Amino acid sequence: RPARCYRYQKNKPYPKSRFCRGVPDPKIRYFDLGNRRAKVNDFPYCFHLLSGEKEQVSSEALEACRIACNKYIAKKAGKDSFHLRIRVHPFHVIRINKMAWGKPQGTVARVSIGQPLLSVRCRASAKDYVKDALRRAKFKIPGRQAIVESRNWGFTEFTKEEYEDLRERGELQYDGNNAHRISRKGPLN
Amino acid sequence: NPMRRIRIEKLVLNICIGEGDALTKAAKVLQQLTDQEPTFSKSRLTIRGFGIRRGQKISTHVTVRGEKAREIIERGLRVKNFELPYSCFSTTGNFGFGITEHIDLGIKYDPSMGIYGMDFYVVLSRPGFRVNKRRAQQQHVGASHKITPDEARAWVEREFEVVY
Amino acid sequence: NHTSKNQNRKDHRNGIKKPKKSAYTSHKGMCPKYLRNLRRSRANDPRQSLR
Amino acid sequence: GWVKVQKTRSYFKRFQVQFRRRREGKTDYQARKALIIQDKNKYATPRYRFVVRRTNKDIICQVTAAELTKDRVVCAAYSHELPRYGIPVGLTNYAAAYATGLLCGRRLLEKLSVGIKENALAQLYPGLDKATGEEYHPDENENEEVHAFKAFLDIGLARASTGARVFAAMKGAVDAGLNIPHSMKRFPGYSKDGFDSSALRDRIMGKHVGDYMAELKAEDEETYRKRFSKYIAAKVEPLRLEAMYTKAHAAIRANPQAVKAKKPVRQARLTLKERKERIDAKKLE
Amino acid sequence: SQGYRCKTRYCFARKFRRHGMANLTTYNRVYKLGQYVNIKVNGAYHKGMPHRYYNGRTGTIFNIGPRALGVQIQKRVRGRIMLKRINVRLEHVHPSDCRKNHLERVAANDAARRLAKETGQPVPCLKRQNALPRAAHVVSIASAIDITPLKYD
RNA sequence: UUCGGCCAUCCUACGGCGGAAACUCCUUAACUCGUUCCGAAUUAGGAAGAGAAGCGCCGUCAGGCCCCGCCAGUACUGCGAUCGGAGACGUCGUGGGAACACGGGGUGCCGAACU
RNA sequence: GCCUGCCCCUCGCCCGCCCCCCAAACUCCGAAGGGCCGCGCCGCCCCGCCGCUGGCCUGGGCGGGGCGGGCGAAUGCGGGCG
RNA sequence: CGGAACGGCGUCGGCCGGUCCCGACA
RNA sequence: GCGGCGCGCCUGCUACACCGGACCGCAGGCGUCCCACGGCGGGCUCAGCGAGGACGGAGACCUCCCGCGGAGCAGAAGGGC
Repeated sequence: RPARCYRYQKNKPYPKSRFCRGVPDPKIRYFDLGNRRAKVNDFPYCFHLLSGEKEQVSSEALEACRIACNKYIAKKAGKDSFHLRIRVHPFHVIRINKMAWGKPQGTVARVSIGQPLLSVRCRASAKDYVKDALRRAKFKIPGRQAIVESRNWGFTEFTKEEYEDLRERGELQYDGNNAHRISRKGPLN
Repeated sequence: NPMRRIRIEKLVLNICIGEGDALTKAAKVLQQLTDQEPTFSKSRLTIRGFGIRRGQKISTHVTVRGEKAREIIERGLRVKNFELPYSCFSTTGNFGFGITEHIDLGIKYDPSMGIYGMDFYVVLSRPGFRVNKRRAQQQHVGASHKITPDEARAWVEREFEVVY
Repeated sequence: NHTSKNQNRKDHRNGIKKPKKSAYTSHKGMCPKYLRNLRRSRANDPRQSLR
Repeated sequence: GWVKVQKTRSYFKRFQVQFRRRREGKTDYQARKALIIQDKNKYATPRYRFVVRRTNKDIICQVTAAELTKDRVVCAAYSHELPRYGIPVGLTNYAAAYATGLLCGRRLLEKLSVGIKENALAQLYPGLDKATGEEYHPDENENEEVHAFKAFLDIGLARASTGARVFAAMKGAVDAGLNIPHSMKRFPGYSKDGFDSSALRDRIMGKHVGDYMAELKAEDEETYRKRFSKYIAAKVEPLRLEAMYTKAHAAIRANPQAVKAKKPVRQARLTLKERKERIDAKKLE
Repeated sequence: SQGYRCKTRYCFARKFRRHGMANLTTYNRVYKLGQYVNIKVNGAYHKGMPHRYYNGRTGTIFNIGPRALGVQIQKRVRGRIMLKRINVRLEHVHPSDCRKNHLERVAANDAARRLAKETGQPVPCLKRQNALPRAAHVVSIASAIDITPLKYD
């Protein structure tokens, strides 16, 4: 059945629960891709694919968009130079009245306008190729999606300038692939 | 402080037989050793492997307190050769050992009875341990007052000269 | 199978009528003991319309 | 090894503290509600509870009206005050409890009477003068016009058992004319269809301790000196305990009115700046 | 289905950390006939429970009875307001304020008239006023701050 | 201290500090009563000990809980629009206005009786 | 590394701290919006009645005087009942 | 000229960076 | 027509925060069971972690600890304790 049909919101969030027994598994199963175990300082530049429309992206689109992005930046640089995060998860079940209540078939992620849909954490070498891979993803997803570069360091919430001052003092605490402040609360010991 | 001196609150001997003739005859052995009538404990579940059906009395126990506790604990510890593992001390301060047979206590074996082990558990207390037992103003015992596993080994080595 | 369109219009055409004044001071559902005493007190006072 | 923390931030966030006096362990709110409950048609007229509380060294009987934000104690008699009346020792025993209760009944009826100071009150309900335990119910034997002051026993977390000291005080205020509802089944001397009025008066007079004191002296004088040290020092002879309490019962009746007979350092709590420095001292390490 | 406690999951449910028995003021509050009471159901107490409709409904006491109060509530059915007389146990009834502003105002209204009899002859207007226009003021614009719409991010 | 009111600014965890009185722990089973067994509880009878606890205080970059900010005129939304847009969405009036985070600061108080 | 070993190296495993995203049948919170009710005949002093209430001389109801008063948001507008 | 994702070196208007009298090898 | 049965009733939802609101709209029940599984008073603490105890192991049973109820309350669900 076409995404020219289930694109719009016509059913209230329908999760996979005791109310949705025997649900079809999503086509997208891998949401963290690339070097997921890479450290925060390794990848300073971050990029995003946003949504220009509030719609429902299917798991087929989210998965086709994922194969497209990875293959390109990994053939252009390496599978060790970027971290690709699918920032939308297909948690809404879509119904079809097979031949009046529809049987459970397919899963749609109800994206919002102005919502991250795909993020890349990249090193200096792949800054040139990331906006290209995200462009390839745009064709796979429905709507007027729109690329952007985040003026923040990494997947962290610190701005590139903000990261420098905290890192220089040591206030910035290294927390795996992300980073948080040292905290002035809790037992001193 | 004389109010920080450890003592034996109680000794609970369990004979988990798992047969009714056997269960009752183990009640007699507990009865002779402690002089107080034991109570029976019922099965909480049915397990076919252990040959147990729910609602059936599976074990007998007597809570022996006082000098009678000290006497039975000493007789039992002697069966162990006054040797008690270092692990058997609990984080709460209590410790326990298990004996096999009853003749090793010294209760004569009679063909009228059977042969059965006792699981001796000893609970240690300090004056002031009734604050978490009183109906009125039940309050938890302060952490300092509470007996520590190491400070319990210290008390038991001094008392029955047991070695870990 | 069901509609409430025009029900409210009909209700307020000459409506939202107050519930009289008799109902407010009625003795239905009052305690029998209070009522018996109220009858005894008014009956034995000079206010009572006894023969 | 690595275990879950049962007391997480969540446990604390969802925890509902019990009522302070339940958390303290001092009050049961099931009993309290039922004692305090009056029919709404009785309005604000006070319902009075005869609260009897027993400490390690004292028995306090208190008559307590319940108000909206407070409890008003109309009259209280403490067993600490009974050597004024000639009981110099055993101030928590069964006989003391009966007399502390007798003090409560006489004191309350007299405080109410000094309000009439004229026709009928504490005199209309004189109370049993001798202390035979003989099923006295002052509430409905006679009454009419003025009625016996009514209070309901609040035993508290005390266990109501045959021979409990809580009942002793109740028989005591019932013997000073306070009407307290009873059945004479939890007071010594009751079996099936009969009540022996001697066994109740034996405990109310001290016979149980007298027999023990004499038996301890004869069997083992060493224990008698250790167990009954204060009684021996106060020169209380066992076969004279009944008269001592009998004259205390008379004395409490004659003069119920009660005579009206420091600060720890509490180191001052630090102001915020002092703590703001104390952390800095710990921080500088 | 429309049983007595249908659609009551969130209204007859205790408040987050207000579960359990109730303050004993509920059973020691003295109510008088003609008093305004607010009906707020308690989930823990089941005997004497008003229907969901009654929750949030103010009413007057018509009967003070043993154990329960009788409350007259004006329920609108269709084009008619009907007086409904419900007997509620003490757990679900709360002394209503409702007339707390009036009872205070009527008293303070007496105060100016008492002061007229005493010193302070002029009487203040005791009619309530609805705001009225702001009136004339002089404002110092010396520390004026020039605010400006700004660029988009 | 006993009884309460409202029921965490009162709870939880650990660390101190304190008791003349009070409270407690405590100390005994002749009696009473009491323990699926056990004076553990509980009932009774005490006074030889004790602050070790409970309790009263004080802590603790404590957790929680409370309060004021900020978040943020944000998110949402009542009313009007021959407003935009192909739509699903969004503006423009003209009125309402959260929340999580985050920052600071707090950590029970009352009313009777008695001492 | 070794007859083998827990002598161990890594994973699954538990436990903590983070993080991406959620819920019509989840809620610590919580709007807009709506609902119910109030917005006048107040005090003060006595006096009467009651098989009702109660330790009382207490209440509580219903009356009856007298006394210090007084009509207490806006805007519109005569309302009720067969 | 109902209309979409996407194209336009059609034409006007913007936003943000790079070089250019160190002429945008002579 | 077949097929069902939102033909009488009940719970959470859709349902739009008073009330009210629909569909052969969504996930389920009911037609019974019980002289105790009822009333009432007492006493008690629950499921469990964590540590500890002859046979005993993953699960037999006996102890302490902290246990906001994470158990139970006949049978649906949601409240309640």
